[PDB]
Amino acid sequence: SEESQAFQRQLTALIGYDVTDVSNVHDDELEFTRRGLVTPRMAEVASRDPKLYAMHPWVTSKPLPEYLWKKIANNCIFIVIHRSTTSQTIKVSPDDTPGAILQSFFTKMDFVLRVCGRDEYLVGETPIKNFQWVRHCLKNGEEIHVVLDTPPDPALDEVRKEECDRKFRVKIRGIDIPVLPRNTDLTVFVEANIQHGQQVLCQRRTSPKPFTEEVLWNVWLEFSIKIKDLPKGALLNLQIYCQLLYYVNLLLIDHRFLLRRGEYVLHMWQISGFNADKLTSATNPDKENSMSISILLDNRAEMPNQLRKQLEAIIATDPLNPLTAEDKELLWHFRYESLKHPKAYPKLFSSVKWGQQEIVAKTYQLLARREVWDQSALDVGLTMQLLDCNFSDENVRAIAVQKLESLEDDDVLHYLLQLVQAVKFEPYHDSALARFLLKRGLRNKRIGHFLFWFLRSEIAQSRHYQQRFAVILEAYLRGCGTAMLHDFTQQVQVIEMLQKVTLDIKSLSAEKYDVSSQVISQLKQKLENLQNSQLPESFRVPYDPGLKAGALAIEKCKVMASKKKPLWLEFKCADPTALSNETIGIIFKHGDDLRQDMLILQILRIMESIWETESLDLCLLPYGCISTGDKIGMIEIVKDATTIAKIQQSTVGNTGAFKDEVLNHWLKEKSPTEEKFQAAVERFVYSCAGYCVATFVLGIGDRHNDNIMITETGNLFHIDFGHILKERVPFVLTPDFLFVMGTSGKKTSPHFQKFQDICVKAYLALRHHTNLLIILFSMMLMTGMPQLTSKEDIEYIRDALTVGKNEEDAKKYFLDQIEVCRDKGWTVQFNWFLHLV
Ligand SMILES: Cc1cc([C@@H](C)Nc2ccccc2C(=O)O)c2nc(N3CCOCC3)cc(=O)n2c1
Repeated sequence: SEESQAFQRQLTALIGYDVTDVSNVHDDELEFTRRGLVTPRMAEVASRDPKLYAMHPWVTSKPLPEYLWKKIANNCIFIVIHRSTTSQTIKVSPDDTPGAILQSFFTKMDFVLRVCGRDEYLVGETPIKNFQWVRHCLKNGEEIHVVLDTPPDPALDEVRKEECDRKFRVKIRGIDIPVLPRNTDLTVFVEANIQHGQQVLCQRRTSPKPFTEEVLWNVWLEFSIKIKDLPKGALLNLQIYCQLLYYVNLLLIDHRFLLRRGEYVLHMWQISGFNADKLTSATNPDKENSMSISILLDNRAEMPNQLRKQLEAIIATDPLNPLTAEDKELLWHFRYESLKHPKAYPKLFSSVKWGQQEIVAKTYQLLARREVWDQSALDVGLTMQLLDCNFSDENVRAIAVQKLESLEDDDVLHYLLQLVQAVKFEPYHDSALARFLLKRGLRNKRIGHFLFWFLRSEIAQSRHYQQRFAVILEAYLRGCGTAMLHDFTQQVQVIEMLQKVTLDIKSLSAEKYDVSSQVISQLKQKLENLQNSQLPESFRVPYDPGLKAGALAIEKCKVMASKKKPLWLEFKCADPTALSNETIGIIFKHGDDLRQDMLILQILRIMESIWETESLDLCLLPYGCISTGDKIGMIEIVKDATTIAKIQQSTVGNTGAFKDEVLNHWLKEKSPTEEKFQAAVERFVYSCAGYCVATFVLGIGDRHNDNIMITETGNLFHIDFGHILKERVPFVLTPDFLFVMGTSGKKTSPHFQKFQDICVKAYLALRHHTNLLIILFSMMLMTGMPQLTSKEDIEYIRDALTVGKNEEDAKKYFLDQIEVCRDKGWTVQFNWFLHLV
């Protein structure tokens, strides 16, 4: 139908890529997947409670922490219910369900409890203590304000219903580049590799022929591998060395479990400055400039003491610890003892010779047991381990996705970005994970909204992965409901408008520190033009979907004084039932790859949760950040917060003569009462402690004081992770923060002891989750950090988390790092001034 011809055009402008376009495919995988995702989509769309879906309640089954129980020592929670002008508080029990509170209001002289200023609803059979918004207010000191109004109409959420034994051979015909002049002429060869998860089964090279705009070889390359022994997921990697220049991959076994046959003219990817993009089945879509390759395909006793100890020692080691042939052969001979240990699964599966039909068959016999694994307690770090680059077998990856299914939505939101990025390591487009991300995305609207923006960030930036993600985004968009589709349409239109403004203002400026009347007057009218008839009355905040934003506070909107020129935007809340007059502030910044900030902030949310398990609150501010396109995106504005450099440049001014007192003076200056300075010193102890631990672990500690911020309420925090991703420091700890602690160079004050206590308590709390942190880090680098990728680049986390060593040797190592910051004082800080200024 014609209505389906415009619907698809809506999906295309939403996705930012055309899913129907067959100009850059050599097979029907993407279309077959588009057709294959209709089943799991409808298996959720036509399976979800329309009432709870429309209301999207945010709940958690996790225990309320020791610190959050300290806020309610009276066993009573106060909730303020509002209708119009009337507002009366209720003495509610922590275990009281929304319905129990609904009747406790009717009795105290059809409707649903909606949050004030937020598109959030406190509904469903859950106690009020087990709500994320309630736990937020209890952590910040806010009162739980709610509106009495009718439930959201599920009719708005309607979905538009749709619908042998011979050795492997490869003939390398030749290579053709239209234009090569950039470097001095040398020789060239092709390296055809048969791989199954970063592991080469065999390698065959061509003879070196001279580098020309067309190099013909016509050589048949016979491999050591037989056609029967080729595993599903086997990826023929074609490489070019002058020393690597061009890579390309072809899935020897296809999506229908068929060996690839025929003539293929593959457009290859170049190298600029191991890597997730290096594994792509997708060809280069820019056929005019790219190098192509022409190829042709026509084809029961138990263990002794010391061995059990040897095996147990192997399972013990961190994910990064490599395995010798001895270790691998050990794991394999004692398969069944290794199967009895779930922590051995990532190591046992790396001991499989996948280029052996017989060994794979034995591996599949082991997977049939699964009893130990299926009954084992879910380990996210072990589940993620089996979903990485080192695992290409579908049935191996399925057991990880099987173990994932148990997660509550809250934990799905916790690991979403890392799971979204893990799709990059999948051999085929349609996968158990891709189907899992889709199911969960349609079951809840919060996962849905964030799944949309995560897929979109990569679609409008990655040529290597735009096509596959696009197929998964369409699948979601084709079942999210008319309302969400309407919402994303607004959001995108607004982001597109505001990115236009950002670049225009970036162009209308020269690198130097200026802020000339011309740029300020232009910015004023630029926004004024879009305010009147371009941007709608209300758009949803992508980083915080609870919040709806209205009109711009033009008089509050600015542009940075320095080289990057990002816009500082401010918006009024679209909700007239809001608790305050607090604006919605956004930063739009071009130059820095905000995908790197996203990953660091998502790990920061993880660390916070890990700390919660050992009842620690490190006052971290993982502010919202979404990458929208190439070297551009949004940043959430943390209210009434200033850079550390600005607090130093106020009393002093553009000098390295950093006076330690200025910081505490600012804290007492911005405090209305003495109690408000006491709460500010408390917030500073945790916030400084958390960010010291968090940064050192992630090896992003040595930072310039301009890239560290602080609030009027004492909460200190790190910023701009994109630009960072000799004399050195492990992290940031200078005498200015130390003065607030109460130390005059050499002192062990009551607040610096508190910091020293917390820091080791937090570092060890993260050591109880070593294998998880190591995986998330290893994955973060492979999927988000191009320059930060090699064996030695990933191996940083081991030394930082002090792998192998005891709690005593760990306690020592971290406090020694605090001392490195104390020995240096301001030496690396002044060095920043020589490079920056
Ligand atoms: C490079 C740069 C710069 C800034 C800010 C501090 N600087 C500005 C950004 C935009 C407009 C004006 C300024 C200003 O320098 O006053 C900045 N602010 C961030 N925010 C984190 C959340 O709290 C609000 C701040 C985050 C970030 O990555 N930033 C990066």
